[PDB]
Amino acid sequence: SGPVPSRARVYTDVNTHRPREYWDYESHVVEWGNQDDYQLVRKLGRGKYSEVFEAINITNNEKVVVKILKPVKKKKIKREIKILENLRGGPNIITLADIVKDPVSRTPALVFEHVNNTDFKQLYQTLTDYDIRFYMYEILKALDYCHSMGIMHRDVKPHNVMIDHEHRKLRLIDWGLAEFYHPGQEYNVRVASRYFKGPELLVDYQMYDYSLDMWSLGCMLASMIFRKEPFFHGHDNYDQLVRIAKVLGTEDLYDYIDKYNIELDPRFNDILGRHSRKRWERFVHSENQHLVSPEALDFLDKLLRYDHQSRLTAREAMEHPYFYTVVKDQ
Ligand SMILES: Cc1cnc(Cl)c2c1[nH]c1ccc3cc(O)ccc3c12
Repeated sequence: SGPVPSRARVYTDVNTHRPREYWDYESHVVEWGNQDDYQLVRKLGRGKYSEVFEAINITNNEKVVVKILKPVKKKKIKREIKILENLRGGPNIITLADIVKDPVSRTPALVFEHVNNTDFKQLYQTLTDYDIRFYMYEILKALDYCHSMGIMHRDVKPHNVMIDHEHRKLRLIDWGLAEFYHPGQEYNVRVASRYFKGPELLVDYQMYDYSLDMWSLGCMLASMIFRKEPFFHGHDNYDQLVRIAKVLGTEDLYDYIDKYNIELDPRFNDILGRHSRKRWERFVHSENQHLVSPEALDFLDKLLRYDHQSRLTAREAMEHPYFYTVVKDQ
């Protein structure tokens, strides 16, 4: 057999000890609420699998968000519902408030708590150094919680982090790509958005884990402190790896793939080239230098590693000196 196997270094056996029904989402029996409780007000967006609306709950008069599914890959339906139910109440995880049958589409409609957020292209230009540290800690709370519950998000991106800046409140949304981690399981590499895909995805390595989410958060951090959106700006999936290699170097890339006995797609032969690892100071200039510190760079350096096993875990990340200046609640 070809590729060397891999395991999460934390929360490894979390699912294997749980009752079968916790992770066996296929068997879950959906509890339906009352569709007439809700009234659609404004369409907020169309995803790949769904349509999203601001609504209002008529029974309590409170604002709500309704995601109406478009079932073509029907398995993801029971998977997402079970994941949000398992995670409900956790820190900075969006609350699934109800599940109703939509009379028009005839499909499930997830009803979430309302969060009033601002556009990230507008918001990621405003964040002071202090505020980057604050919100990063808040994200980590969300990620450690779901990782501890045996769940990987697999789509961390600025779009999926809803932020109420006036109230300094944060929520991690869109659990449509989320999955239960089972040691030794082979996963689909076709997940996450292009700029936020970890090296494991890009080299076709299927036995990945929670550490996928940490590469992603790494990409977000780099874009914030350096003011460069996105940080790794690929034309496509292949060039995306080339973009990573121009920063982290090709020798460490070859070391990664060699450790796991993986073969790069031969398409890379004529496009990858030879690149040294860059020092993080090369991305610093007079416009972003107020967002950068020794601690910020060390922290970043420990998130953005090729080897998914060498990345900081969420809990270790919360232990980093980067977070010392941040006041905790309470
Ligand atoms: C594409 C997509 C998928 N899933 C969710 Cl929950 C959302 C989404 N877009 C939005 C936009 C605003 C939202 C506000 C919420 O309070 C909760 C979820 C969303 C969502």
